[PDB]
Amino acid sequence: RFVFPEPTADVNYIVMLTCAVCLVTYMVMAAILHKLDQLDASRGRRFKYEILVKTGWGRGSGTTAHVGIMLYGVDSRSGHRHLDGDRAFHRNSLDIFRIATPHSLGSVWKIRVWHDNKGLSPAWFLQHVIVRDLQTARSAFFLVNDWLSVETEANGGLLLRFRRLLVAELQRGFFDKHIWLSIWDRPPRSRFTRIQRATCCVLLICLFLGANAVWYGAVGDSAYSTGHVSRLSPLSVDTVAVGLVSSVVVYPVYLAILFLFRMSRPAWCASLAHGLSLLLVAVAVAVSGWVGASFPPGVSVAWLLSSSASFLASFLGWEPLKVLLEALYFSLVAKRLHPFLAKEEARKVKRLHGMLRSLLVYMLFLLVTLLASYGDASCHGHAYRLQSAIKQELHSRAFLAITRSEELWPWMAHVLLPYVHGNQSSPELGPPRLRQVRLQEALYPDPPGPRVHTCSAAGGFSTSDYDVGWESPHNGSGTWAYSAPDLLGAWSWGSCAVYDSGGYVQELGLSLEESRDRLRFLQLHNWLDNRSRAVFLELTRYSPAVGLHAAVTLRLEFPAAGRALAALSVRPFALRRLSAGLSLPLLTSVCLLLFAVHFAVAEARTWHREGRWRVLRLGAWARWLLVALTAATALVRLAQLGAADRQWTRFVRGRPRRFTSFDQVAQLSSAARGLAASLLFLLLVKAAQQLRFVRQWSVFGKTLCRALPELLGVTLGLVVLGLWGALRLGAVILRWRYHALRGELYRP
Amino acid sequence: DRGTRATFIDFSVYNANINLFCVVRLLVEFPATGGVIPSWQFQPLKLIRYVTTFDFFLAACEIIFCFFIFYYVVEEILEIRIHKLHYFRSFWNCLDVVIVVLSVVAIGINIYRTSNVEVLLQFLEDQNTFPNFEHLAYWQIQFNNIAAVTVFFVWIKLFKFINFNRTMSQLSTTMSRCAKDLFGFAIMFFIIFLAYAQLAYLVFGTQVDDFSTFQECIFTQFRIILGDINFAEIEEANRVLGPIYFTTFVFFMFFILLNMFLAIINDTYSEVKSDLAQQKAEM
Amino acid sequence: FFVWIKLFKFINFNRTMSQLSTTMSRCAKDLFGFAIMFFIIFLAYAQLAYLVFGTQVDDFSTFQECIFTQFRIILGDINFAEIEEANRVLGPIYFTTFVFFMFFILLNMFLAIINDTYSEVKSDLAQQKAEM
Amino acid sequence: FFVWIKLFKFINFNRTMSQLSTTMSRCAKDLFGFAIMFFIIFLAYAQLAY
Amino acid sequence: FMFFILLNMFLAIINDTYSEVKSDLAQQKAEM
Amino acid sequence: LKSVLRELVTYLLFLIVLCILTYGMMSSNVYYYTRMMSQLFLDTPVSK
Repeated sequence: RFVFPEPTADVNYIVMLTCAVCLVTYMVMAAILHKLDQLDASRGRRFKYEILVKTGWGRGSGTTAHVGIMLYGVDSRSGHRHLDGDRAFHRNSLDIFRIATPHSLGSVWKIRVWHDNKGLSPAWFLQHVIVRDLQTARSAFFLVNDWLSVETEANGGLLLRFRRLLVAELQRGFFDKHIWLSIWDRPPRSRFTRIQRATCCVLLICLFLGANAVWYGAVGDSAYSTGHVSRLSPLSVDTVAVGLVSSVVVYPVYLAILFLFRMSRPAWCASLAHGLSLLLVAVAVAVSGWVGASFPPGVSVAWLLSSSASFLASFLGWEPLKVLLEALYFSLVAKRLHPFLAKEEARKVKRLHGMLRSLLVYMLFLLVTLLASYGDASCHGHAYRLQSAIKQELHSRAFLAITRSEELWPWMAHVLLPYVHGNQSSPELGPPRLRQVRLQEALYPDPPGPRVHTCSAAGGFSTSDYDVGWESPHNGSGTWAYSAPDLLGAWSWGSCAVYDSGGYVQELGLSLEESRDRLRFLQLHNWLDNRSRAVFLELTRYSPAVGLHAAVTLRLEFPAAGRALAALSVRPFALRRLSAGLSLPLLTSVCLLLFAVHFAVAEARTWHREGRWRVLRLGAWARWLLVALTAATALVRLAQLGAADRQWTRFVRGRPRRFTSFDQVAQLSSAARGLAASLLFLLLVKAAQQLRFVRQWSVFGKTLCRALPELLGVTLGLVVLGLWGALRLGAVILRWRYHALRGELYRP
Repeated sequence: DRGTRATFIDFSVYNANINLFCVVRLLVEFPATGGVIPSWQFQPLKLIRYVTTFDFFLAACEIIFCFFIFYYVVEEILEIRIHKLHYFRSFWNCLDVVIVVLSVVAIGINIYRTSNVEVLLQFLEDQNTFPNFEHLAYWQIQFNNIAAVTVFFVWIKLFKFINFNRTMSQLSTTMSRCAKDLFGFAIMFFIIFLAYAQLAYLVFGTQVDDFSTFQECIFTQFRIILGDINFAEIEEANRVLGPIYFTTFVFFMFFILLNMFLAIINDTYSEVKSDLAQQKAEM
Repeated sequence: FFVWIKLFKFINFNRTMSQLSTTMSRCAKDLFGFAIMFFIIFLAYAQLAYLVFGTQVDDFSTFQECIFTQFRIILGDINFAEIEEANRVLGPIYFTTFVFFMFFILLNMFLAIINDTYSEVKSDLAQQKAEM
Repeated sequence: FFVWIKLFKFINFNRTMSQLSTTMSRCAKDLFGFAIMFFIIFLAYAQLAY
Repeated sequence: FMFFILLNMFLAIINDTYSEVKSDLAQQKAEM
Repeated sequence: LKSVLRELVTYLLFLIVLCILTYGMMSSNVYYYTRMMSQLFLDTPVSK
């Protein structure tokens, strides 16, 4: 069922962005992992208490004695001890255990004795190095004190039955062979190098992405799951199923390289595996990028969900299976029986681990924000061209250049009426309106000429009902009702007064003859002749070729009789509704909320753990800004979706004689991407700030931070005095601090 | 009708007074959202080149240029296997390869565009039909671009041979020693630059025209740095984020992050002069 | 013009004016040395612009016009509306690289040279006069 | 205006990082000595242009 | 001569004054 | 160091007094009277 569609010349941005993030998060992770495993390579050669271990009972011990202790327990693993010293259990001599063994459980079953008799095997009795209490008291003061033999073994609590072999094999490789969370649990003296775990992980990620991409669009004729019935919402029968099917298929290719890194110190294939994996990653990215370009917008979300389910299957039920089967194999086949400066090194390792586990969260957040912003960054050019075409076709300059109030009738006579109705410009989507405001405060003409530019005669607004011409009730309510403003959608931000969605409105007709008849009827019956603050002509538009709307608003307001202040605005937007399912904006608006909650809980935890006086500290303010911005971005988009759905329903209810004023949706849709475009700015700035970790490039940020107070002081002084190219003080102020920090960095 | 998407007009002229053709193309394209976008192109070709003595002189110059490129190819490949290999941390041997490659590409393009001239003879046989010269006018443009870039790089290569005294060696060393620091700071500069560019593109990129595309945002920001464009049109695009973007961009990219280049260059020059002066103070 | 210039010979007896004139005198060899490096790049850029835009922009129609247009760009008197439409590639590349390599890199060497020479001249003059 | 000037003068006598930028007014004997060798050239060029 | 040679002496004078003021003020602070 | 700020009490009191005087001297009846006089006469159409 393999097909060769190539049906479009467009590009899908979701797949490209996902692959780019999944590759950058591997490059940076590999750099950090190399900088970390250098330590393991150079080091491969306090629960344990350094209590008095003076040995005076083991006699007749002339041989090379080696001790191996494994402190098995909750997140603890140990090894042998270096027998280097003056005697170090030499001929007819004893020794004590004193090494750097940080992994050791507490008062739990942590006992394992391995005695190696290199050379001779002299019979002696050395019980143990008893420990009572120094820091954590990992054990007690007791020992079986077995005799000396040829590589004897001893086990204790706080080859035999399977109950010990299986447990030992499981615990040894439970988080060692689980390659996902194995980067943080590399066993010392292992040749798997911790830098080729990150290669297999990214290989699995890109293979999942490639398989899911090739399944969607190419193999879609045997199940017909292509758009029309492939509901992007989780059916739990075709998304997770495809994820599992894609996950199982990759392993026969993944396992052929994972087994090749291990057991390869088997001659030199370790470097060949790297090249093979980097070729597979490249081909898997290329095929996805070429195939997904034909994805309709409604299937990329399904692809993302399927890939996420695929990864989660290879993490909670496929890798534990592999370690369990491998442990059962080793416990059933071959009967294997063998499974002051240091503080600064521990601190460095902890810092590197924190960096490593924060980088992934930052990259996930960056991916979510990028999909929220540029997930639909293909309607931007179309929107710009659509607004430009509407403005040049509607003669904008010929409109707002009018200066007197009766040019409006010729204006609607020659350009507006041919535009609204006719064999051309068919997509209209609703008749126009002429909702005008009154001001109730008819004003005499102002002194002609240069004005004070300040709005004058600011009075009240008329609200009562009137009749044809003006106020003349005969029996009941008037025929020119006020049409009270709607709750949602208003506030055009007038030149000298904020308006709303209320005012006396006309319908402008539906055909040429009736439209012109109505225009004449209202013109010769004193409609726009009185005070007549503003007119507010605004209709709509729709564009089916691209799938975009536009809210058109033409404002003509008269602060003073005689002067015509005109303005216009075309706001293109895409009408996407909340009832459309699980569209991408709904997916990334319920994901940013999770990140906002995570940041809020991880920051409010500090105040109950650090107390007060955290104010005035920049870290306690630049983090509460991120929570507010993320919540605002996630909430404005949801409000826009709800508003669009409500407006569309209200429209379809009464289309032939309704207007429905889609401008509120156009404003909310502008704000939503005005907010999600600033959060990405903060993320990029933080990415720039995180460049300080290179040794020789760490001075720029420090110089800027140190010299910022003086620059602000100088700017404040200049402001108080009330340009810069002549007496350049920024250059010298930065130069002095740069020299000082370079000096303090060079010689020490 | 409404279904048309583009419309082209093509013709050409000769002007026998100076032997120089000129092909003309006029394009108006009607997007699917309405409107018309006109465009034009005038290209003065020359297809009967071998007419005068100066043409023969120029042909001889091209032959000499080809011989020089062959000589440079052999004298650069002599310093690969006979001598040091992977000596690419020099920037003066990573620039000769660029010149040689561009010159070879230019020679190939010229041979291709002058070896397929059958359109002129075909038209000259029957002179009542449309002369199809639209292909030659494309290769002429490509040849012009390649030749211009090659000339620029050949002129840049002159810096290798100006070290005749101390006052020039000092400047060359000052330029060479601050290249790494400048490269280190340029990344941090351009990350924030691109962040501003994308913010402008997403916010204003629909109603301003100057930020209509990403490239336009980049060029507009460069012109802001030059102090060319003013914010008279940004403000009405967005009342709230109009002035904030302009003032904050100017503040943080005109005398805070723009002065670091000056600081680095001044400090490095002072250090280099001090070191070479102290080196002489022991004779 | 030259008669007005020659006045510097006489007001150079004031100590501050003497210091300023000495600063000009002892950095004139470095400024002229760097002027060659500046103008080689300037002429390369000008000739590239002449070859690319030389038939469509009327500011690059001849070589000296390219020179003067670049000098005007340094002050910030560019239009860029017809450079981009003349050539959509090599039109913006030329402009961006020229602006970067002149405003950010090359024009700061003059400032560095003048500042360093002035500082060392003042230090030497003060130290020499302090021996009295 | 006198009160504002007195406040500005007191700001000059405030803590560091703002007094550093007003002690530079001690060496105003050069900023005047430079402006007299900058207007000789300016008038020479103006006369040539005229 | 007015953009490369004469507008930079002004900045040079300002920078030298600032450097001297900072240096002797810091020396005074270090001594007392 | 504290002696310098010991004498700042007089300066602070003088600044507060000056600010209070500026606030209290910028009220109405100073320019409002002039505006009312200009509206009543000396700026108006004498004849209809």
